[PDB]
Amino acid sequence: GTILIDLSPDDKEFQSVEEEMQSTVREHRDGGHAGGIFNRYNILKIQKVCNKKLWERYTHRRKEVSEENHNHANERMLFHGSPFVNAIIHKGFDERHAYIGGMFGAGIYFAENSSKSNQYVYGIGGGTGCPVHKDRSCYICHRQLLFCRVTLGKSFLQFSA
Amino acid sequence: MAHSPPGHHSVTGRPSVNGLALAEYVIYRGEQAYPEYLITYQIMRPE
Ligand SMILES: O=c1[nH]c(-c2ccc(C(F)(F)F)cc2)nc2ccccc12
Ligand SMILES: [Zn+2]
Repeated sequence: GTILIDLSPDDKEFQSVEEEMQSTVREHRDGGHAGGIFNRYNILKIQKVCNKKLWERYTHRRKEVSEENHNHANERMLFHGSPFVNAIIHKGFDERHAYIGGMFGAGIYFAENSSKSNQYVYGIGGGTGCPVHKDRSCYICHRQLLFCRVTLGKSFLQFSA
Repeated sequence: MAHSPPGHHSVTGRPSVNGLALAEYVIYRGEQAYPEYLITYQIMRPE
């Protein structure tokens, strides 16, 4: 039941999503090893993901969290990069999209820096890079990220390197 | 999937070394996220 609606670059929604993508690039301590060497992106397309069933599943859970946290869902918009973006948009997030080895345990990870999610597009640590050229810094091949609505509720603060 | 720390719904990974890094977040229930935009892009070679 998923449909994808193209946003026009003239659309204010296209523009605000593009700006969050571009403005949250940073340099990475691997010197580009995982995600490539770049300061900015060439945005090719932004599509709205529309699935009624997946939306209702999110809003149901959002209300539960909110009622457990003085009516505060603590909702954010955050980036997710994954080799499984096509399965996610059709079936939703589930245990198969977890980072089993992540530093905060087996869960589904999101980033405020778009450039941090970019490091996972081709797998953990960038895998072997693009399928076509085996290049983690490929400037040719098309990449995809998700910009997601995430319910944090009461969040455990982990100070960390 | 693991569980959230008791009495919590997510984990916030606060950067404590790299002063320029923003936060990363973890959730342990798939129903706590909706993939709202699909962005297709290329990274650009710096000049
Ligand atoms: O966007 C992210 N994706 C992933 C991520 C990690 C692993 C996998 C999978 F194991 F390939 F399913 C898929 C996505 N990890 C992150 C860690 C920190 C901040 C952001 C991310
Ligand atoms: Zn390539």
